[PDB]
This record gives sequence, structure tokens and C-alpha cells, in this order.
Amino acid sequence: ESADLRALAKHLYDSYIKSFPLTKAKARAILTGKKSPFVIYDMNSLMMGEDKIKFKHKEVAIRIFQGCQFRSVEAVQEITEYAKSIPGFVNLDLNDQVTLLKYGVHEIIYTMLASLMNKDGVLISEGQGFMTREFLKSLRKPFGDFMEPKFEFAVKFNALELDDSDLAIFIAVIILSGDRPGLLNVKPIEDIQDNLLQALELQLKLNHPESSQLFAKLLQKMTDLRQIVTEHVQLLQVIKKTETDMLHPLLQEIYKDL
Amino acid sequence: SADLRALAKHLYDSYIKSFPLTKAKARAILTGKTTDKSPFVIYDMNSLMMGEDKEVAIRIFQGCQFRSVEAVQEITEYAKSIPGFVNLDLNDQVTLLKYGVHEIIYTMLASLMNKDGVLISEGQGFMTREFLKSLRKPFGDFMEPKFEFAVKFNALELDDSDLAIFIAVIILSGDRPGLLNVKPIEDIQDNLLQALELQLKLNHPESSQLFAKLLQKMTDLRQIVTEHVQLLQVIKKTETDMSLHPLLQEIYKDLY
Ligand SMILES: O=C(O)c1c(Sc2ccccc2)c2cc(Cl)ccc2n1Cc1ccc(Cl)cc1
Ligand SMILES: O=C(O)c1c(Sc2ccccc2)c2cc(Cl)ccc2n1Cc1ccc(Cl)cc1
Repeated sequence: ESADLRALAKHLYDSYIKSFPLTKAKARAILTGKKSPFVIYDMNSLMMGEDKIKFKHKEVAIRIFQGCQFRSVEAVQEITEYAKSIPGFVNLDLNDQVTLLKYGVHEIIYTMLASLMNKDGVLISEGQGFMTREFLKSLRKPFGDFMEPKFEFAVKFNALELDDSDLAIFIAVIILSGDRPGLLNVKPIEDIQDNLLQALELQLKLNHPESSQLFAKLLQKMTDLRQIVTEHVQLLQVIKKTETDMLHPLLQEIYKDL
Repeated sequence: SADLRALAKHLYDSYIKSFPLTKAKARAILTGKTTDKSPFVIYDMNSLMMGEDKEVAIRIFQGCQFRSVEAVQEITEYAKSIPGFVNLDLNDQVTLLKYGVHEIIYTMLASLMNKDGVLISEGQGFMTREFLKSLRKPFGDFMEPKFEFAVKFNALELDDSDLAIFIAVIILSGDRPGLLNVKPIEDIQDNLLQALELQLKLNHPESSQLFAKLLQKMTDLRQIVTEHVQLLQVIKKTETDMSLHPLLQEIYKDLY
């Protein structure tokens, strides 16, 4: 049903624009130099970055990694608003909505982080800043190897040259996964995903006509994505049992993990 | 189009050549069809001893490792039949096998499995899921993810002709860590994906987005492998005296 697959795509894109203040288009305009980000390439610029840039968020490697978590928690609420705009989502059993978000959000976080990344570093504070990949590697060794696999993933993901229109449908596909553990009613979830997959496939065909098997290549990117998430959780589980620099009891409660 | 049906059939024939127990034969065994013989059932320590013909948990885990070496050989033989594979850089041939072999082992183990157990010794035996759960920690947990995957994967109702192409798609992954020449591998996988999409459309005409759903299962496959390497490390930390096959040591060296 081609025309309402197109309407679904347009609806998702419009909701994506509504929910996500920094889009890939804007992020790319900055990364390609096509305003300008304050650059964090060393400890000096880091310290100067912290004073100039708001950082609405107590020693460097920790300051950075905690800041990342604070920002991810913010992203969870953006992803949640977006999910609720996916037709059918808010009428799912509430338990199932929670389950799909519980497992979906991490995956979406790394997908959207790729939009902010290139081989040389990552956009931070809504494109107001740019932290270099070298500066991150230079860090403190449980922390120098924490973003590296994300840069690896991002470089291969970004080679697909997806745009916001593509990503809006791909993110929806991720959320409506009938394979999440503990789901009560898989039927409407798979029904919704079926239509999203059809919309994604058409979108990719129209948006990237010269791009053979792009649908398949993208779906298989989900394998590396889940691996990133899995290995990131066990890095958090290592970081916790070992890191003393992680009210604050009230803060801990908000940012514990999402 | 081109020539995707010939490619599909070549892969199917090479798969039949390389793997001695097909899903069709496995299913005929599991469901009591008269084309095939019924299996001996291992369901407790008693029947295990009579099925075999010093601690059982280690001996079973070790038995599985050993059949996995045979599986690695069968898969390598199959990979050579994949058009373009033998033309790739030698180091890349090694990398693709290194990372692909276990995802293939788990795909193919699903063929041997139902919710209640797994075919063993080329389908001559059947070992119950409940018996495996009864093994000593940390050996009572090691097959569970594989059964959980098998049940979900088997719901796709793929046959051997579908699986032949899927396994080839798995091996020809341009995203494997440490590949030197990614382009020629993606060129090959492009053709395999085209063949797979067409095969599922013709073989499963009433099954919507089966192609997408199958590809999505590669995500589960990777997580089985990831979680298996974790378990091996727990085994490493907590057991002694266990030998390991050079093929396996080699695959597992620097694996995730
Ligand atoms: O607050 C930020 O914008 C930020 C941060 S917070 C921060 C950045 C630099 C120095 C100290 C804190 C961040 C940290 C890392 Cl290691 C990687 C990416 C980071 N970002 C960008 C980011 C964007 C989106 C999401 Cl979900 C997570 C992080
Ligand atoms: O030799 C076998 O056929 C076998 C074995 S070996 C074995 C089985 C029962 C008692 C003693 C050894 C095996 C063990 C587990 Cl835990 C699970 C599946 C197993 N199988 C079936 C099997 C099929 C294929 C692959 Cl690559 C690995 C194992």
C-alpha cells in the first residue's frame, strides 16, 4: 500500500523532528564545517570548555563519563516521546510499552550518537562543542577504551549515508521488536513492526536508488549495535564495583541507569 | 535476477555435500517419520552412562567442543564453495571463518533442537534439555541460550535450501573485526543477499518480511556467541585440567 507507507514515513519524520532537537542534518553541517563548536582536544580546552559551555551537569575521566550518562538519561525522554508518536504504540499493553523502551533505548542512543560522530570525534552539548577521539583515547585506563568501540561502530554505520528520514523509520523498527524478553502480547508489536519494515524498505529504495541491498545492510547493523550495548553494560558493571568517584543520593537515584 | 537461482541451487548442493545431517533428516528423526530411525534418549545420569558407548558435566561440555571441531571443518569445506570466497585475501579468509563459524554452529544446532532437547551423534541420540539444566554450575546454564534461540529461530520454519544461503550470508560479513579488503566481501554478500531475498519470496510466498525477520535473527546469533565467550571465561576462572582443541583455541584467541 505504497502511498500510506509514504504517509507513515512522513509522519515518523515529522515526529522525529519534533522529538530530537539535534538532527543528523544539523550535526553533519557542523562536522563537515558546512556558528562553530568549541573544541575539546586536551585537558586545558576541557577545563575551558566546562566554564564557557553550560554543562547543566569530580575528576576528569569521571566528570566526562558521568556527563555522558546525565545526557543519555535526557535522551531516554526524547526517545520516549518519539516512541509514543509511533502509530499503535500507546495502545499496547502498558507493561509491553515499558519493556520495549527498557531494551530499545540503549540501541537508539548508539544509533543517534553515530549522527554526532566522525572518525575524529564527537559533537557534545547540542553541537556547541566537539570532543576529539584522541582526547578520549588519552584518558585514564578504564576510560580510554570506553568510546573506542562506539567510534568503530559509527564509522561503519555512517558509511551507509542514512539521513534523518531513513533514521526516523529505522529507530521505530528498533523499538517495535517482538523479541524483547518478558513481552505479554507479541501480536500487535509484530503487526506494527511489519508495517514499519515495509515503510523502511520503500524509504530506502526511494531515498537511495543506487544503493543495492541497503535495507539488508542496515538491518544487519543491528548485530553490532546490540554488541555495543551488551559490552557497554558490563563496562558500567566494572566501573561501578571499582570507582569511588561515581544531595548526591538523590542524584544517584535519578541517574542510576537508563 | 542474475543468476540468483543458479547461485541458490549451487549453495544448496554444496551444503548437502558438506553437512552430513540436514534439517530435513533431523526433523524426520525428531518427529518419528519412517524414513529414519528413532533415537536413544539421554535424560538422566543413568541413561547418559548407557548412552555413552571423569565427571559427566565436563565430559559432556568437552564432547560438544569436539563435535564443534568437526563442524568447523564442515563449514570451511562449505565456505570454499561460496563463489568468490577462495579468491579473497588469505588473511581475510581466516578472519571470516574465525568470526562466522560459531554463528553458523548455532544456526545449525537449531535444526537439531526442539523445546525438549537436542539430537546428538548425527541424530542417533537425543539429549533432553532438562537433563542439561541439571548439570553442576556453571555447566547447567551453557545450552539454555541455544535452546531459547532455537525455539524462536525454528518458528521461521526455514528449510535446508533457505539455510544454505543464510549461512553463506553470515560468512561473507564485511563488518568482521580486522578485515583488510572489505569491498570484495560486501560485493559477494550483495549477491548472496539478493539470492536469499529471492529464495524466501519463492519458497515462502505467504510469509511477510521473512527476509527482514531472518536478518534480525543474526542479532540473536551474535549475542549467543558473545555470551558463550563470557561463559568460557567463567569456566577458565573456575575450572582446571580441561584441554582445548587447536582449531577452537585459534578461533577463540582474541575473539570479542
Ligand atoms: O553532554 C553531552 O552532550 C555529551 C557528553 S557530556 C561531557 C562531554 C565532554 C566533557 C565532559 C562531559 C559526552 C561525553 C562523552 Cl564521553 C561522549 C559524548 C557526550 N556527549 C554528547 C552526547 C549526545 C547524546 C547522548 Cl545520548 C549522549 C552524549
Ligand atoms: O557429539 C554430539 O553430537 C553432541 C554432543 S557430545 C555428547 C553428547 C552426550 C553425551 C556425551 C557427549 C553434545 C553435547 C551437548 Cl551439551 C549439546 C549437543 C551435543 N551434540 C550434538 C552437536 C551437534 C553439532 C555441534 Cl556443532 C555440536 C554438538
